[PDB]
Amino acid sequence: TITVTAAPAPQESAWGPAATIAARQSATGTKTDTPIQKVPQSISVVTAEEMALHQPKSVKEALSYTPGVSVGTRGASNTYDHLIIRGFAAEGQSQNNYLNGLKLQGNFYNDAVIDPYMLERAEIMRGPVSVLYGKSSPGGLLNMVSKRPTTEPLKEVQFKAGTDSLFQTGFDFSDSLDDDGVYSYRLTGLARSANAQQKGSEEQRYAIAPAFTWRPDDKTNFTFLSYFQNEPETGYYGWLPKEGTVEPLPNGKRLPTDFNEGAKNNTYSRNEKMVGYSFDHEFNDTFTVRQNLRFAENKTSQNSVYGYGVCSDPANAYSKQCAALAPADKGHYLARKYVVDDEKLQNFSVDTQLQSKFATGDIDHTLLTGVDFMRMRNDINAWFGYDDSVPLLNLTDFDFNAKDPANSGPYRILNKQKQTGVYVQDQAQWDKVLVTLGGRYDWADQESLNRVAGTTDKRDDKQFTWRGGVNYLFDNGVTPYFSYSESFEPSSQVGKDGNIFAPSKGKQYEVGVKYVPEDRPIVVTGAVYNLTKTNNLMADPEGSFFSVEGGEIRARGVEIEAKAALSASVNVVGSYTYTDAEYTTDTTYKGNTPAQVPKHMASLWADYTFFDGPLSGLTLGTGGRYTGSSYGDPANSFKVGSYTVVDALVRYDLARVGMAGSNVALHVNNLFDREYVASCFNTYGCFWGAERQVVATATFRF
Amino acid sequence: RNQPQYPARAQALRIEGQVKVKFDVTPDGRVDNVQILSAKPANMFEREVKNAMRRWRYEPGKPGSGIVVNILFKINGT
Repeated sequence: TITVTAAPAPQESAWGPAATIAARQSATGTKTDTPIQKVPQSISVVTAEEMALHQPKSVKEALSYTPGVSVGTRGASNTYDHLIIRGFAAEGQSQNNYLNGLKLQGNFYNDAVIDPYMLERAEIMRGPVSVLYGKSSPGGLLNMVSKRPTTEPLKEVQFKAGTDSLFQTGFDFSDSLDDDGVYSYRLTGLARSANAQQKGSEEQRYAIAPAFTWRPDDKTNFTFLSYFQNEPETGYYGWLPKEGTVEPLPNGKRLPTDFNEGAKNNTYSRNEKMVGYSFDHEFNDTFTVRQNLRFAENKTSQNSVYGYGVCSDPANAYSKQCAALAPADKGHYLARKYVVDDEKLQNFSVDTQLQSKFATGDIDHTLLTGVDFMRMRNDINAWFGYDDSVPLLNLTDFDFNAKDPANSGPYRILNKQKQTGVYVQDQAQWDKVLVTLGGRYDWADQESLNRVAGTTDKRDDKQFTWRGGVNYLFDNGVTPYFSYSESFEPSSQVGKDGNIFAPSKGKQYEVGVKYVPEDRPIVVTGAVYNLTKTNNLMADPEGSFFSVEGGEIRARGVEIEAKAALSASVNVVGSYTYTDAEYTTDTTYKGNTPAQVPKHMASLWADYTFFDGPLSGLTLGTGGRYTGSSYGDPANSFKVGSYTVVDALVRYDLARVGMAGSNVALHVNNLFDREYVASCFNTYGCFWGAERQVVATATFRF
Repeated sequence: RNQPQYPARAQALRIEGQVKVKFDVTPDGRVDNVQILSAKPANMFEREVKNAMRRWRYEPGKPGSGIVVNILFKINGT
């Protein structure tokens, strides 16, 4: 009968979803909506579109195809989203993660995680960042933007069933409450249950991300972003000796990948609840103001019994239970200690920014000025066990209320962290060149109360950190650049003087080019860098139980990634990573490379969709991830092997049957069920890589 | 009678297609019985159209069932 016809003229958001799997604009590297090429520093953006293709159970398994990031620090455990970016991590198995532009400050065991199903995009920013976020590990920082409301309707429920008794049920609904599309909302939630790859350990999670958006006019937004996630069980998190994993056991056989040195009654709970807003207001072509706030209370309970290496380990030398068996046995006998812990913590944080674009000569300005405030507190009531803490184990429950002062002790700590920083940044573009220049001063006060000792050590820091870079904008896309970035992170440890050490520092120089055309949605990026942490604490030469500052570690290398919508049926993602890490100035490990950080990493994946003929709708994906060999301890004693795993995808688009969008697909992780060890952080702390894992899903976008 | 928004993926890969919709009219202006006859290429504009025929509105009280439209999405060309 009749007919209509449509037209063009584009524009993507840094906080919105990306047109394809190749993000074009980010904001977590300059705190400004900015096209990737124009960013003076390395960046990465794993799209929701991308994620919901591997059906990752966490943000960590979502960063598997991302350069300069090992997602194997704990192997197959997903208790935490712990990353090592460019051979570096925060300190104390702590993580450096941000959500919607604000740090998710954790502590000790209390660290929160956001499920990816609630995420719109997962960004990684490699290299120093104190220039914009304050204290942090040099080279490394994870920022995830939450799904936000959308103008158009969204009614989708998802069903996932997989191996190791996995059951998931999620739903993502979003819509506009009024005709003029001003009041919008979005409700995201899911329930997951599954047995940990290990044995005797399960993991269930229930999380609802309620978010509201108000837009009185068209130069103003206000979005309430809340998130409440409860997990009665977080899964395995124990330790396996290399004596049975990397290296074989005396009998000759190795422990199975589903082994568990734990006790039938180990438990790990974590409850996180947070609420905040993301405000944005444009006063006029020049002044614009933003503000991100959020407060969150999180708890983590735990009754775990982990395993300190086999008896013949230097770690157990002063062990009685161990040291009382025929030497022949010691080789296939595992020591074990435990931990009981109740933690609660609150974390508030606001960040008021003032974006100001103005002219001058032929150069345009994009000046940012802000105040960042952050406060956090975690109350700990833990209890530990040592050496003879728990029965041995060849290669059963466990009374946790034992608390035997002969091999057990209390750990009641109350940590306080606070940090106000100010900063200015100018994104100056002179027709063809873009000079980004900024600085930030931070006042980082910390205080720690040792409840079981009255001992209370505290400290305040004043650190200045800046950054500079240049980007040449070939009007064809390709953008070459180089930049200098600073970083710094304070120490929570005390010295022989009885005072907490000075903040360690991170300097980094980088050179690279980014290809981001206009024609197609492509993003090829390569880079070479040299990052160095200074004043890294090292052992006391005068033999002591205290550490000593004045150390240095070096991270140097190149990394290249590429994501793109080649056709309309082809999508390709890939990268290569080269990391050279080494102790430059250390008291006992000079010339050695830090444990768990691999030298080589590579990844490649592509899927093909059929649009014509019978297979119309079918999509076939396959890929691989290569991880180089690594050292299993600072002493660089033994080495963890190199492994390559393959992933695969099969997805039919039910639109060929009246249901557009909605599809049914099979996801396979580690196709050839490779049996591998992800890494070890020390001779006695190893982790098995994930065994083949199949997930069948049904997505319905009603 | 509004116009359907150009699908992102398409708006990005400079591609196009046509869509055959068949539908009804609820006695008050609105619409109902949304259906997609043919649509080359496959999954790409569907949902985009359904969502566009949501805020549609014209003659209340004079409905009719079974009416085809057929809409085509196009890119400048230059």
